[PDB]
Amino acid sequence: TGLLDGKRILVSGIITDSSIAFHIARVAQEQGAQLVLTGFDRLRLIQRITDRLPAKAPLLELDVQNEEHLASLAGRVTEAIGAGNKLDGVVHSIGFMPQTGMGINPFFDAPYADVSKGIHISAYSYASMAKALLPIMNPGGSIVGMDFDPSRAMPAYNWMTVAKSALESVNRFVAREAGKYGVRSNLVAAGPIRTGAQIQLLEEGWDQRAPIGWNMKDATPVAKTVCALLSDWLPATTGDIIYADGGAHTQLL
Amino acid sequence: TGLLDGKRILVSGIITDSSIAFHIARVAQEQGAQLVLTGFDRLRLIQRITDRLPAKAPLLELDVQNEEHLASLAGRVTEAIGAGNKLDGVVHSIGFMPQTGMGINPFFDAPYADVSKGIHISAYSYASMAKALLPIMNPGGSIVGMDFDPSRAMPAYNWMTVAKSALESVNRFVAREAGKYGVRSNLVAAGPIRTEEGWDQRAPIGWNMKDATPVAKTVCALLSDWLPATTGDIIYADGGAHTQLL
Amino acid sequence: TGLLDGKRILVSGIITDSSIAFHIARVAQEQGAQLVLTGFDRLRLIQRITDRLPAKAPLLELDVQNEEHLASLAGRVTEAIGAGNKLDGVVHSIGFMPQTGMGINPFFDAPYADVSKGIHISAYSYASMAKALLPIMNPGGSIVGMDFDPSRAMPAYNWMTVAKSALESVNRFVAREAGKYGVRSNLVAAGPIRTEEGWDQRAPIGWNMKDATPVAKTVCALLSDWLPATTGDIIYADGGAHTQLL
Amino acid sequence: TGLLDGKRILVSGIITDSSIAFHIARVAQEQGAQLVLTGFDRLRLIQRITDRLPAKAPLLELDVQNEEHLASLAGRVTEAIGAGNKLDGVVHSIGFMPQTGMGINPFFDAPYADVSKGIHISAYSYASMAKALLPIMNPGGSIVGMDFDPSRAMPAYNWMTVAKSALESVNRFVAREAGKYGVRSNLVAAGPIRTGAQIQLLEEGWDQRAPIGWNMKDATPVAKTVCALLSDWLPATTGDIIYADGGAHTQLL
Ligand SMILES: NC(=O)c1ccc[n+]([C@@H]2O[C@H](COP(=O)([O-])OP(=O)(O)OC[C@H]3O[C@@H](n4cnc5c(N)ncnc54)[C@H](O)[C@@H]3O)[C@@H](O)[C@H]2O)c1
Ligand SMILES: NC(=O)c1ccc[n+]([C@@H]2O[C@H](COP(=O)([O-])OP(=O)(O)OC[C@H]3O[C@@H](n4cnc5c(N)ncnc54)[C@H](O)[C@@H]3O)[C@@H](O)[C@H]2O)c1
Ligand SMILES: NC(=O)c1ccc[n+]([C@@H]2O[C@H](COP(=O)([O-])OP(=O)(O)OC[C@H]3O[C@@H](n4cnc5c(N)ncnc54)[C@H](O)[C@@H]3O)[C@@H](O)[C@H]2O)c1
Ligand SMILES: NC(=O)c1ccc[n+]([C@@H]2O[C@H](COP(=O)([O-])OP(=O)(O)OC[C@H]3O[C@@H](n4cnc5c(N)ncnc54)[C@H](O)[C@@H]3O)[C@@H](O)[C@H]2O)c1
Ligand SMILES: Oc1cc(Cl)ccc1Oc1ccc(Cl)cc1Cl
Ligand SMILES: Oc1cc(Cl)ccc1Oc1ccc(Cl)cc1Cl
Ligand SMILES: Oc1cc(Cl)ccc1Oc1ccc(Cl)cc1Cl
Ligand SMILES: Oc1cc(Cl)ccc1Oc1ccc(Cl)cc1Cl
Repeated sequence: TGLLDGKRILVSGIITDSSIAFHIARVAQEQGAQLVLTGFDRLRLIQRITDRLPAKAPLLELDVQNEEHLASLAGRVTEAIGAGNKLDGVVHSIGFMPQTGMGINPFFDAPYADVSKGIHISAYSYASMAKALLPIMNPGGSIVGMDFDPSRAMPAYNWMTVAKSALESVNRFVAREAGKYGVRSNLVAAGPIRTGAQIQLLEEGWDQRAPIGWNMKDATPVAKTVCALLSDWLPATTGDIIYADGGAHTQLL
Repeated sequence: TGLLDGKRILVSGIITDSSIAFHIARVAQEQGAQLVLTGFDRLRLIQRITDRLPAKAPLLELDVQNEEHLASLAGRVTEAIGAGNKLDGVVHSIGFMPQTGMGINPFFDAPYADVSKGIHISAYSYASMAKALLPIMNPGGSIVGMDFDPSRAMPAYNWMTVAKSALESVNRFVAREAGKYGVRSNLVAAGPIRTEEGWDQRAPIGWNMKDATPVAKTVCALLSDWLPATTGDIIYADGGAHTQLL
Repeated sequence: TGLLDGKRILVSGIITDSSIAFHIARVAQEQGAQLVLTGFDRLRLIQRITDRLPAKAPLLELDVQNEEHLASLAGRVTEAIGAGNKLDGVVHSIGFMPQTGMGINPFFDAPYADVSKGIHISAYSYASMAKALLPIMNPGGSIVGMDFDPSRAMPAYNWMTVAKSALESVNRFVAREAGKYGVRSNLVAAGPIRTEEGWDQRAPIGWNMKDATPVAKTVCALLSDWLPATTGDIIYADGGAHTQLL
Repeated sequence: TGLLDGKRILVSGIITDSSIAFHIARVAQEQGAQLVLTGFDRLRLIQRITDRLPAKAPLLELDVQNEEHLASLAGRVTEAIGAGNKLDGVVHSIGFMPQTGMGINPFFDAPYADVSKGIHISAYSYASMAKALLPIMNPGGSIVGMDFDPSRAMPAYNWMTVAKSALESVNRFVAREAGKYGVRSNLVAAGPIRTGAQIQLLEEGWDQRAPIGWNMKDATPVAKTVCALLSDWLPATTGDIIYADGGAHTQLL
């Protein structure tokens, strides 16, 4: 028997097989979880991608900017898992920031519409997804979104850092809401995962700072962590952040 | 001599004489600073308010959602303080969240359009004001914005809390940029001011919500040369409350 | 199959069946783990308590102030689980502060001798237990100690709070060392357990002080292979309370 | 007129002219502060050291392990500043950890008696000094101790890191006590100050991470910060930590 046996879990954020949500999905199904999956735009592609998953799973469309997608999302899931059934888990692995706000572009050159669009997608959508889905979730359930420690500024990450700080603050509020349904809300703050010279420097220090090391080619440790929060072995943790970063954020040098 | 003697400081955010920015300006002027002041919509009203300060100061219009007010800010400021002169301090004391994402409204019912507008005015504008004014600031200078500790979730504050968390993240990126200019960037996270009961109890030294002067003082401390090694950071002017659980 | 199936786990700190360590052990045994258990002074009494667990387990004496109990611990553990075998988990659920530095006594009136003894038993022993048992642990293993969030000051807890702050600092240094062994080291910061009212109110999911099982579960989660990328860290088993201000 | 005019301030922790407390003393006197100074053992040396200070100041003996020194400390200060006078400021710049617990020695090889002695001197003494001195302090007053950010483990620092975490937790409690007298208690978390290859790496990254840079040969920025807290321009901050580290702790890379 597996970690997530009989639990019905919605996973968003699969675009390729390198996506963190592919591995979360992969590992959740390995542990006996019944998935519903959502995707944004390139649906034809992600049909073939999610076929490379261990088990079959209905695939729905969900642009988190789209207001019709959100209002219909409860009924579409319910149809997909069968009326009378409910979700025990929800995975948010969605994030986007335009290259105007992340990377080489100077922090001060990002226009607000672009920053606004990235904050919409990477932080606010955690609330509106929880809002869509909370009415069709069982007590004991668990919502989990993906994070990248924003405690300190770093190069490149720029406005995506700022989006992740907003996400964290959003997580604490969603938990207030989720808790009235007896449902937990947490973030997994992951280390860098391989989905210019400066960026190599960060990733390098990550493995060096990590007391147990950090392999950027391996997404499984993060998938596992998420399934831990989706399981029942972490039942008194909510509003919170769990770090799957090799322990790097706990070490200065 | 005064704490800010001979320093030129931009003070944004006066709308009333209850405004934190008003007391900051008042104290900065009490301590010898030369101010330039900015105002949003009600210019005539705050002209009447800004006439209540100890000393006179130029009043520029600044709506931080307005791209033309931003790209022209440097030039307008220069004209006020005189060419060749640069600012030594900038006060961001601007916030706004529509009532749809702050108050009695449930946290899930705030439209993005409204939360995006609040985050624009409360967070992103700390960066775009720095962007504008950094070219016209002196080495050793200081940019300070107003904060309310968002490390934990709380009733009512809702998406403004989310705004403040973003500001804190922005402040750390603004100090990256500011440092290229020899300039500092810090936040004062202040207790609740009457522009709560738990706040005063928790505060080891106590907390008066009817007094903004202790907060104004902490801002001025940051605008001076007595905290020259702190940037990207947050000074808590809160009676100590956030250091205490109960 | 069980969560800890086939894993050998040291559980320290049982003195009663109200002890957090008792429920941890009970749950680890419910989930298929093989235990070795340690006890301080009252060995016969906890023999009687440890007979109340689902499955039987060897009971070693361990006073962490005793240097001879430490240097002999590895050898004694090996003898219990059989040579060639190594532990996969270690539970530090030991704390003590004399009443002179925890309770009604004022914070300034605790002698150092008493605070030093409490910090010895509550903090430094997390390191010396790791020091002892690291040589006899398998790669992929996990060391977990018990914590109570000390990030803010609070009445009564006093110098035990200071102990817990030191533990947290020690845990981060223990994970440095543990990592050389492919082993993890983390703290569970738990809510108040009946071995407060504010705690349940703040907890978004609620907090039952009469139930230690949700905390025991979180410990077991850390002893398993489902959090393999977390070390030097703190998991809060507190109903979410510490994420909420009011 | 200066920052600290008419304020009577006790400064501990001068052993040489490179000490952070020499500069705190130096800068406090420059700003019109009336000092009382304490020292540990080598009193003859620190008499000549403190002569190189701008202004004269009574010099008392204070071993913070010594229980007689502490119980007599209020009366000795009072004699030194004149009966009826009181202290407006107190500076704790004391720290020690034996080399068994700090540097090359493996973390696990430090014996508790040594760690216990370093924790006594670097953390517990902040309480017992506040205890000695609080009865002879004016409302509006300020106690300030020296800190080195312990949020994360780093090499070398080892058990001194642990001592500083204890200090921080102690600061939050002293503020509870100090507040009944209307006196603030804060820490200045300073960057590294020049008072093997690995240690050079830390100091280097400090200046690199510091958005405004960090000069390890210059103690004045830290002295200034302390005088800020000793002044009246930070009157609603207590139980707290101020970082004079160039902004380095706010930056990952
Ligand atoms: N990649 C890393 O190093 C790592 C580390 C920490 C955190 N994270 C976070 O994990 C999450 C997924 O990361 P990833 O590396 O797997 O990225 P990915 O590019 O593989 O996946 C991101 C997903 O966001 C989806 N998306 C974008 N806009 C959307 C919209 N408008 N509506 C619905 N979906 C939308 C995309 O379709 C995509 O599947 C992100 O939130 C990311 O910030 C990743
Ligand atoms: N009052 C409190 O308890 C408290 C506590 C902590 C932090 N703060 C912060 O202090 C700052 C000022 O708050 P205050 O209490 O003086 O409130 P206030 O209402 O008096 O000031 C807010 C100011 O922001 C200005 N503003 C709004 N939209 C603007 C725009 N688009 N462009 C330019 N200016 C705009 C307003 O005109 C006003 O002067 C804010 O950042 C607020 O978040 C307040
Ligand atoms: N009860 C709570 O609300 C709570 C909350 C958070 C954290 N904790 C932590 O959980 C851990 C265990 O607490 P508990 O509530 O089960 O209390 P408990 O009194 O049942 O357990 C404390 C244990 O420490 C042992 N101990 C004391 N001195 C020792 C020594 N010198 N050598 C070896 N063992 C020694 C005792 O024998 C006892 O079994 C402690 O670390 C405590 O700080 C407790
Ligand atoms: N040096 C740095 O890079 C730096 C950075 C951060 C924090 N700090 C802290 O600042 C403080 C002073 O540091 P420094 O670099 O000036 O060191 P320093 O060696 O020059 O001064 C340390 C002082 O502690 C005193 N002392 C030791 N044991 C004592 C005792 N038993 N009783 C009374 N006094 C005793 C010594 O006499 C000495 O004057 C320390 O707490 C240190 O940890 C220093
Ligand atoms: O958060 C992240 C952190 C890292 Cl180190 C790498 C990738 C991350 O995730 C993203 C960043 C930007 C955009 Cl547009 C989309 C995604 Cl999915
Ligand atoms: O941050 C704040 C904290 C508190 Cl206790 C009270 C008011 C605050 O600030 C605001 C809240 C909403 C809007 Cl529309 C404008 C401002 Cl200035
Ligand atoms: O950490 C704790 C937190 C709480 Cl709410 C209650 C008890 C705790 O733990 C202790 C306190 C004092 C002693 Cl002598 C022994 C232990 Cl185990
Ligand atoms: O805290 C410190 C931090 C740094 Cl980077 C350098 C020195 C420090 O201070 C000390 C460390 C050990 C001992 Cl025995 C005495 C003192 Cl004064």
